Amino acid sequence: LKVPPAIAQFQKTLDKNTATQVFKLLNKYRPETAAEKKQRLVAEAEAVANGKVSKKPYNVKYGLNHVVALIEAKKAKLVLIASDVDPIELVVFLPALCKKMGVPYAIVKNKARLGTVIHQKTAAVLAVTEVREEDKNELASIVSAVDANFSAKYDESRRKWGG
Amino acid sequence: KKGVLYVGRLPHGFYEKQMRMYFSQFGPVLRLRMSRNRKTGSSKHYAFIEFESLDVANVVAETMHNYLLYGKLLQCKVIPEDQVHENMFKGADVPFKRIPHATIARLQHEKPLSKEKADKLITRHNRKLKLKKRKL
Amino acid sequence: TPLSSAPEPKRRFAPSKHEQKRILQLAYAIRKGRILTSEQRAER
Amino acid sequence: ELLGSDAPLEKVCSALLEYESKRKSNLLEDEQDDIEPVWLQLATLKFIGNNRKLIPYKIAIKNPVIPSSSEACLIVKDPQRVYKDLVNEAGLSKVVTRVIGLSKLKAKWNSYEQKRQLRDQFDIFLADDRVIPMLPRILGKTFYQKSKVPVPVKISKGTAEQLKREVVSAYGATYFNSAPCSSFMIKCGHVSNTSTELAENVESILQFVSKHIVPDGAKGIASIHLKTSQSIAIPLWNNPNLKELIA
Amino acid sequence: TFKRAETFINNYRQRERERIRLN
Amino acid sequence: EQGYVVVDSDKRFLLLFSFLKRNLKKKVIVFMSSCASVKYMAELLNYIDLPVLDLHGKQKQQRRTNTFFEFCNAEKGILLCTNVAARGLDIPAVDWIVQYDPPDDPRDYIHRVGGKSLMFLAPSELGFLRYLKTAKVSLNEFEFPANKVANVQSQLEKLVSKNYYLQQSAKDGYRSYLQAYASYSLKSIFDINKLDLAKVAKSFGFAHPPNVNI
RNA sequence: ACAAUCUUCUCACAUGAGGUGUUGAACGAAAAUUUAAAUUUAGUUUGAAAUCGAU
Repeated sequence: LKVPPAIAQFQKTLDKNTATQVFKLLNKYRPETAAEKKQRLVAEAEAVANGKVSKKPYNVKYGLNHVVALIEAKKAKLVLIASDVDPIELVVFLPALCKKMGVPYAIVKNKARLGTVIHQKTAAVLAVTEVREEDKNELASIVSAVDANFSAKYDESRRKWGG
Repeated sequence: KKGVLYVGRLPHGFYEKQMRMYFSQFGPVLRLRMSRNRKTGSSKHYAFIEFESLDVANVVAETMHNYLLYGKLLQCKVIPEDQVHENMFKGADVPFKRIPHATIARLQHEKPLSKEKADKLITRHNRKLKLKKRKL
Repeated sequence: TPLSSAPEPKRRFAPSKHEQKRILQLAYAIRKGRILTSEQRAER
Repeated sequence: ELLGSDAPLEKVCSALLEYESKRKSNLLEDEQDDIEPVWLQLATLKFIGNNRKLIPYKIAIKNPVIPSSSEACLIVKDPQRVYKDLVNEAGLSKVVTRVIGLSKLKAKWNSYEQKRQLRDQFDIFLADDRVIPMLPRILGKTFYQKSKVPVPVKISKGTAEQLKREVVSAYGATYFNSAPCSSFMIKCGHVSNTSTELAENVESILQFVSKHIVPDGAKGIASIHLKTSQSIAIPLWNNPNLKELIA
Repeated sequence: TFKRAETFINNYRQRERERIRLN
Repeated sequence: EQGYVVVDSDKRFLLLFSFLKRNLKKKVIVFMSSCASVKYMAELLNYIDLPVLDLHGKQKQQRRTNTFFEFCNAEKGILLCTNVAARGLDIPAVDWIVQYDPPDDPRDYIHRVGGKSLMFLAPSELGFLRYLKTAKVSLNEFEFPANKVANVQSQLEKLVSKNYYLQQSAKDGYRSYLQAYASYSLKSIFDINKLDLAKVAKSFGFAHPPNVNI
């Protein structure tokens, strides 16, 4: 059946090769699991108790409201959108906002893969804002790859009434 | 006919034999011409390789084009038949085995010259020095 | 330009006060023996 | 005197300096103290080098060639805080513009553009002797070939006096990397150097070349010529016994 | 099963490194 | 007599930093269009190991007089102040005088000058050069090769995002720069619409413009 | 299985010797050499850029 172009985007997801390369980078900046965060904090509690400067955390940013506001501030370098969100109403505007703010973005396959990155069951969207200087040159590669396999590719197919 | 192809932005270390094997996995290559320096033999990462079948090249190009391999986007573009030439097919599927030119010059320098050869080697060196003096 | 006209707060540049609160009450539980310490955890 | 039982210096240097000055022929925003470098071409009867060596020779000279205003970048082993603290303690802030650890330098900056930017961000590049061999890697032709030969400064002691002496020695010594050839070119200084200073610097370089560079010393040397960046290579000295040595 | 190109380049770089390491 | 350099807005800040680096051992004074800019640049330069005196301090008039007086006896140094900051003050013997932002009183600028003078102008605001023709004031141009201009921009914006107070100074200075530019009189010479906001934001240390209400 | 061993220093007595590893393409100055091509090599450009040129 005929489909609006606002929903037709989510059928033309990211390719197999590039999506793996996104996740390979993301896996370096997974958020700390609640377990070791308890262990990491208790190390500082013990240091405070007996007797006594850190650095900024570097991870991926997740959550629908969190990610939208990072885009609306143009703090997001890369947005990744799960193609099979339960009520599709949740991210049908995200490609529009991500194009409006000039934030490169890609519609990746499955939401459980993104959830595993953030130690959650399901992650509806992820955003990469800050990356350590070691991988700064690496990130610019995928942004070009997304710009080549999602923006150069499709583009016109993003506007056609799907189905 | 032959599937002339000329990929771009080939990642470093993509050996021509390795590239041919990877390409042959998708489809056999009629020509496997690889770029190299005139003397150094250093490849320019130009995969000007002609496939066995023109249609096979198109199918291979569609998958290979814009593939992020080793951090570089595989800009695989099928070379047009008009663009492909006999000189382009010249040197295809051949290794650019470079002899040790640096050692050859060193060996030639180390090569002994007889008294007559040394005089022949000198030749007009005094005249050249006189010519240099005349220029000065 | 962004949309957030509001000025950037102090939280995003200072060490987190969420853990600094959690750290303090963890020192509470360490001092009074409520929770086993890290060195106690290893030997236990 | 040691080269060919004669010292045709000074007068040759003065004549070259006069010729360079004679051959003279907005800029406020493009003003610099750059001067015409003095390049000396030395001819030997045998191959001085057999393989490329990416290590400049610390040819100490009385008159330094590198301007003191040049920013010096030091590459030292981890941790960087210890090396940075010693640099601050020694007061080499105006000399040591930035010190980059070996692990940090190789990892943080890897791209050709980033390496090129870092290469042009420092006028003088210096490397610690502990990790001097790694300089050819993580730099590539963007440094090794683009006129960036790190100075092998010995800073393993981690002493302020040792660092100051090494920094002063590096500033006062010319740089020249040995490569496989029977000939070599050495930068003897700039046009601003005095004729006597240029002659003294040339003699020290020639003495150093015959000592630690030329396998046969003065005997293997065939001819010596000196010139500017565009001047003619006037032959400072030629071996008179080279005819018998060649045979 | 099909083989990805980057798999072979890994082998190529290993061969170059091994020759240097054994040199 | 008036010297001008055709410099783009993005490279405007970078060029001046290089200019101060080359002439560190000379007496230089830079005029900009904002007191907030004066605070920002002075804080920024002193934070990148470039000690610079300024006419802002803690917004204390006594400090401004003391700083101005100290610069008078000092044969070398770099000072920052606005057009109104030096409006009426006696200009001492200074080797280098520079107007960073376009003056809000062009007819007072020509009267004030009447060392050597420098103009920092965008490539899209050359109408001021034609204004000098109508002013019957001689002029000259100074060229600069962009290769030797230091690209510390990679480290600059990174420090701004990392630091808080430095960031707040930049945005307030950026907002004051845009408002002062919007408050200009010679609209046929300096137009806010013609100037590219993205390039201006790059000069302040921002990769992206901050969201300032007009 | 886009994962692998490119050394974060050694030996001899503050001194000597040693560490064998470098993207590609394009632009370009004049030198010393070796038996016309070959070695070194000023000074630059660049998205780890690329569409024949292999000697």
